[PDB]
Amino acid sequence: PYSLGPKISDWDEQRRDWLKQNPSFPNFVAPNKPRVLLVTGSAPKPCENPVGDHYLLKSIKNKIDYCRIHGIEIFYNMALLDAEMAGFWAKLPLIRKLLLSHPEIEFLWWMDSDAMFTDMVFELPWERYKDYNLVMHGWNEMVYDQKNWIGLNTGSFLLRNSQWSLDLLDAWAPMGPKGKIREEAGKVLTRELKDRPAFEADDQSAMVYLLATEREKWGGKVYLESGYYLHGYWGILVDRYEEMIENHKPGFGDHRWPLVTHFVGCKPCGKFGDYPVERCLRQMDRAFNFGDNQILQMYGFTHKSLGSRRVKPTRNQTDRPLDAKDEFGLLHPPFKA
Amino acid sequence: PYSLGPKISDWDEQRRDWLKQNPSFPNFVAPNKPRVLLVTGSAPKPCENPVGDHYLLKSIKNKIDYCRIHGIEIFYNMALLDAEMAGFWAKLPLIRKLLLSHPEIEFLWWMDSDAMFTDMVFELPWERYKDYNLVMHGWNEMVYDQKNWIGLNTGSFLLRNSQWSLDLLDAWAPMGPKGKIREEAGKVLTRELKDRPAFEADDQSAMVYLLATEREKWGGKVYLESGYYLHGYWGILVDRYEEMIENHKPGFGDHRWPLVTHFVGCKPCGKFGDYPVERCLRQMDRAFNFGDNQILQMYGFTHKSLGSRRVKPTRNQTDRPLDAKDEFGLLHPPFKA
Ligand SMILES: OC[C@H]1O[C@@H](O[C@H]2[C@H](O)[C@@H](O)[C@H](O[C@H]3[C@H](O)[C@@H](O)[C@H](O[C@H]4[C@H](O)[C@@H](O)[C@H](O[C@H]5[C@H](O)[C@@H](O)[C@H](O[C@H]6[C@H](O)[C@@H](O)[C@H](O)O[C@@H]6CO)O[C@@H]5CO)O[C@@H]4CO)O[C@@H]3CO)O[C@@H]2CO)[C@H](O)[C@@H](O)[C@@H]1O
Ligand SMILES: O=c1ccn([C@@H]2O[C@H](COP(=O)(O)OP(=O)(O)O)[C@@H](O)[C@H]2O)c(=O)[nH]1
Ligand SMILES: O=c1ccn([C@@H]2O[C@H](COP(=O)(O)OP(=O)(O)O)[C@@H](O)[C@H]2O)c(=O)[nH]1
Ligand SMILES: [Mn+2]
Ligand SMILES: [Mn+2]
Repeated sequence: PYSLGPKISDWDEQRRDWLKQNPSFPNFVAPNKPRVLLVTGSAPKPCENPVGDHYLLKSIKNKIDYCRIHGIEIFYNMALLDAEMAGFWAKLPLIRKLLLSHPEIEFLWWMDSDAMFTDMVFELPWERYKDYNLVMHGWNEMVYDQKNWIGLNTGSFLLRNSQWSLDLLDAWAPMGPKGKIREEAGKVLTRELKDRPAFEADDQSAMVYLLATEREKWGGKVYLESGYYLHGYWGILVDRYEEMIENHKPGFGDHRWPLVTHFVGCKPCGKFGDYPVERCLRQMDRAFNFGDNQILQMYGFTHKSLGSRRVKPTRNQTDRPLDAKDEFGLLHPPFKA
Repeated sequence: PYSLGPKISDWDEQRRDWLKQNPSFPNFVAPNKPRVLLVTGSAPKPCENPVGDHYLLKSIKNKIDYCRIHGIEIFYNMALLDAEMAGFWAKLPLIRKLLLSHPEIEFLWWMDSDAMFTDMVFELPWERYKDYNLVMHGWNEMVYDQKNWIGLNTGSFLLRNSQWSLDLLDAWAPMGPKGKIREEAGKVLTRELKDRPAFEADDQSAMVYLLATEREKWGGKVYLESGYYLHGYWGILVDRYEEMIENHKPGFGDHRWPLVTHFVGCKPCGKFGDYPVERCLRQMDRAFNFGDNQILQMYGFTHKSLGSRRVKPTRNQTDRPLDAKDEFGLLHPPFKA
């Protein structure tokens, strides 16, 4: 029987004592700002199609820029800690190890390599989650009522460092072990969940199943967020970037300017995906430039067009660089107190 | 005539006034710890060599880990800000823009994309440079007396945010503009420098030519460091990694455990390097694993060998993860207090 590790039951007590002992590493970097670690990664070998690595590179730069502006540290995993938890399941052993290794972390923010920040201004409403331990983009009706396999998304979520999360991780991993375990589990998920195709068990479907069947146990501390695009399905967003630039401005994080554009199904690192490769890559270029225009804007540049690698100035240079106006206050934001 | 921008003559005064008006953004994050922005970059298009992008990805993860440990922020540039300053000259306009845009930065630490951290413990001796504005790996005699084009290295250097640095950039760019200017200046460098082959002018050779021919004006504020490998020629390091693991420990930063392994001449991304690609890439894998071992060992893992992507546990899991601090205290080091 697979296990993520030796059972721990007093983790909240171990954290409490550790923080008391090490006040130089508080779990809240500011009155209402918890210490956050964004976690991502990818397989340690080159992508089967070579350009896949290039889009992982653009992806990590994108996360670097957002995290530098919002004062959150990054960890990029390139190792498989548990041979039985490969693929999308590999983030469960990783998350557990980082939680136990960094008790100063209050929230762990996992983000897929195919997800990209498209709103550089938007800051997460931390106080909205002060009484919850797991935050995912989704809808209650889709998860608990319809049991729809896309009622939530596990490519961008927050997990609080607590005993509740360690147990949640244990209740989530059983369908992960590669082979017959994961295959037979997929048959269950396709049968019990709505609209789910037939394939091996994935971490997202397992979360829906767990929450739909054990709501009394977990639902109280799970926050299904649908007010902003903590996760944003690319298939309905990338085409509207021009409309967003024309009518709106960064900071909304929702349908007016999504926080995250997640390219579910594109698989730029594998050989085939669920969508045309041409559309996937061209729209990944557009999403990257959509977010990168907000970075270059601080420095007086912008991409010639949303699909061009080339940039152009947005204003003449000056011998008085400190008088310029930072439109969205990202050069010296309050997130870097 | 080429110019990096409108002439600024009172930057030291502008910066001081700004710092006084913005105490929340000090230029020293702690006593003798200057605020540092590490800056790297690569061309916006996929690598001519397809797998080259996979090694840019590994290189930036390596910098993420080191900078996370030592509390240093990262900027990853993918834009050609000035069409004339293409190639390795692209860092001059980038460095100027970042210094003028971030007055809170005391030191800008440029680092090549083919340069990798192999000592995760070593912290630069900042106090040693309290009176200097430019820090490069090199030797006085080889630069000033011999005029050797490799007497110093511009792939890993510290540049202080100051009027002096702005003036240096003005005196450094003339040989940059692509075309007749760079090609002609290349002939000047091959004729005036020792052992330089024949090719277009490069930023490193130009720096040597400048400092050797104008030592009185610039030399006083330049520190040519050779006590540790701020720049480490891979050719004399990668073969010794296993010896270092046996005999020494991370923290020395020099011949016993180099801070930076820099794969000059390899061109993992471009083409037509000075060394075989196979030998280059396989040693870059070893260099990455040499550094990555120091990261993974915080969490109880290590690479099976410097040539294997697989990892193995260094110790059994435990229900008391907060009793054994890491061997070098990098989980909670003083750089993040
Ligand atoms: O761009 C288009 C054109 O490119 C041309 O190709 C160029 C290429 O552009 C360029 O990037 C490349 O530049 C690198 C060379 O490829 C590379 O071989 C060279 O390696 C240097 C290394 O940089 C340097 O650090 C190292 O220095 C030694 C030094 O030799 C030695 O004296 C010294 O010894 C010390 C002892 O170790 C120490 O114990 C004692 O205390 O002090 C001694 C010194 O006093 O140790 C240092 C190392 O620490 O030497 C190696 C070998 O030279 O670095 C170059 C810069 O990155 O060059 C290519 C051309 O060759 C194409 O040719 C053209 O077609 C294209 O159009
Ligand atoms: O070996 C692996 C496989 C995947 N991932 C990460 O887990 C996420 C989700 O895995 P998935 O199989 O769903 O790939 P996706 O289609 O989301 O790109 C990936 O984006 C990667 O960021 C990883 O770190 N190591
Ligand atoms: O279009 C480009 C080409 C290069 N570089 C950067 O300039 C550096 C030049 O260093 P390189 O390794 O190519 O020269 P070498 O060290 O081999 O002599 C690269 O590493 C990149 O970091 C860049 O920013 N844009
Ligand atoms: Mn994904
Ligand atoms: Mn280099």
